[PDB]
Amino acid sequence: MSNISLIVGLGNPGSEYAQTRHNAGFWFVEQLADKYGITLKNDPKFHGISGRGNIEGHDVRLLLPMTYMNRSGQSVVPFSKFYQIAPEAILIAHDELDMNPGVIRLKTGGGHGGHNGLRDIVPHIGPNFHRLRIGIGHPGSKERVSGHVLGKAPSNEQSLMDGAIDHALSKVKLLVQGQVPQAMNQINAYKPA
Repeated sequence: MSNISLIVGLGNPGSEYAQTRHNAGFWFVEQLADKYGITLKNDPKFHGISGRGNIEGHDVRLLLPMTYMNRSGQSVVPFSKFYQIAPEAILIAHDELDMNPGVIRLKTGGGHGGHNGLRDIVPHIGPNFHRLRIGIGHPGSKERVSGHVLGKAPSNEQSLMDGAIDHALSKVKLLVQGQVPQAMNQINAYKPA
């Protein structure tokens, strides 16, 4: 198994989106960046904010597309292509409507599952990258999906998601060191408090 060398977090730009569920992927990556002291800088060339540094003895790049969510591939695709990073060395963190807050899963391969950021990336790099699916809950009806993902979660749900994000954070070491099956067991085993 490939070491993970590029971690992407999906979301929308601007302070009006910063706290919305749709930016779960940004939360995980911003928090990872600061855990390891990796600086995220504007990288207009690749339509995003990005950084690079040592995480647990491996050199990792971190990317947040600034394209808006549905256009995320306009940053992820040229960036991974420019640094010749294979999909199998990519982890993409993203909000997951199909799992509750406090649930988190590592998945390798498969399609976008309706996620409009992943929809914009699978076509161009293929599906064989890893995903950190951060459960955000489903509001109970298709009509309310949009106001849900584009909405700020209440405190209780936010704690659960943060709890799940902290757990995955503690597993990145396995991920960057190539132990994906171990990481998968250990991330996927998470249940809150």
